[PDB]
Amino acid sequence: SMEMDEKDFAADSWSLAVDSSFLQQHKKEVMKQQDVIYELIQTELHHVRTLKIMTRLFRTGMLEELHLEPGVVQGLFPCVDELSDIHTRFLSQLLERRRQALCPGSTRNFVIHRLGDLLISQFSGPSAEQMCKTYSEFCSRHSKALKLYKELYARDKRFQQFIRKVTRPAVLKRHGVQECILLVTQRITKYPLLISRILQHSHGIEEERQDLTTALGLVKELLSNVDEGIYQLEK
Amino acid sequence: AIRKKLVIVGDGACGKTCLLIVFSKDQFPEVYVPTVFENYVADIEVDGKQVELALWDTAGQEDYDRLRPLSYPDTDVILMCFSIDSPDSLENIPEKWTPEVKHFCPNVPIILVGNKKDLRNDEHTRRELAKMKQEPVKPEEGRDMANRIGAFGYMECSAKTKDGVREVFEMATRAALQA
Ligand SMILES: COc1ccccc1NC(C)=O
Repeated sequence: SMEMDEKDFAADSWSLAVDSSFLQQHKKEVMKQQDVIYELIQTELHHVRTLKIMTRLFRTGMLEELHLEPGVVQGLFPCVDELSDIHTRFLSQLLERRRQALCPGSTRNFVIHRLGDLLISQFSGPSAEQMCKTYSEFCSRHSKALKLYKELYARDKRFQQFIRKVTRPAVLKRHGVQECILLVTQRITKYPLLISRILQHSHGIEEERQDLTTALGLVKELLSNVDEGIYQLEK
Repeated sequence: AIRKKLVIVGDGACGKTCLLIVFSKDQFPEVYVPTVFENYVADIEVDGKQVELALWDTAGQEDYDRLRPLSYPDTDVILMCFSIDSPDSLENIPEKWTPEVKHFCPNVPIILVGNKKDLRNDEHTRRELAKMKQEPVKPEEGRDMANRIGAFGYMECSAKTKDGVREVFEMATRAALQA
């Protein structure tokens, strides 16, 4: 994660992120809609930070510091590069839409009027197919990854030392190997919850209410195929 | 410091997300209540034992029967939640949630938690329930359900007022420690 985005999403809400004099110039329904859009971007930034801890810190750390058997790191961190690519492109698009919405002379005051189009593009066509195929794979290999992690920690002493060492920072308190896998699996089921609450405060522009309804249907369609595609593998 | 895992389960609007948020949050959500909960590792000291309690939510997983069970591995205590302003969510506790929790988590202690206890004497809640020929869940109805499902215990709390929240999570830590 980068300091710039960490500060832009450091506040507990959109109402606390913007200047109080900018906040006071908006209708309460706009403040409420913006609070949920901000939460969607904030949690997507956290999701991408989770995937980067998995690729750079755990996955790459194990290759460069451990003599683990080939294919064991793949079994521990399935499809993490693919997942990292998908969500980093999505975060990039949400972050640019926020920057576009910035008030000239400000780096914090913005109001996003269009979001549904970005959500429709992400959860439709080839991009939705790629997430469907990737989350179906990741979730079918989830239990085997936890079991493989547990075996390695119970039999290898150098693997124990590596884990103790990388997970020592307080910033990684809720981000151990198993926590990262459950965080990733649980991510996709957050989208309908976030999009429905955004849609609830988006009845000002009818093209937006329809766009957010198309995207809500598209995410639920995706989750149903990801759920149907799950077939748990064993160690 | 031992690591223990807590998972909260229950119907859509049982208040499980609000409960996790109010507990993990240093202060109370005065300005914005978040839509979702990611995870949290709490430092709890109960009866002289120092524990690291990882907290997980199943909100959003209710309709996905092959995805939801991925939340269960290595759980040490289950909070089985229902809403006191919704007697229909209590009927689903033994029919839907208990067979699932016992199949995936055999021998894991379950605490049956009645959330939103403040709505028991709320006027709009009692009027809406009377149209449905119903009333808020009585304390003895919750205890009778906890007894019938073989729960470790029964507890009530209000995430809105914070009453009973700290006691639920300390008891969950005690239940997780017992072997
Ligand atoms: C006009 O609204 C504001 C109030 C206080 C500070 C800044 C602004 N406007 C921008 C565009 O930043």
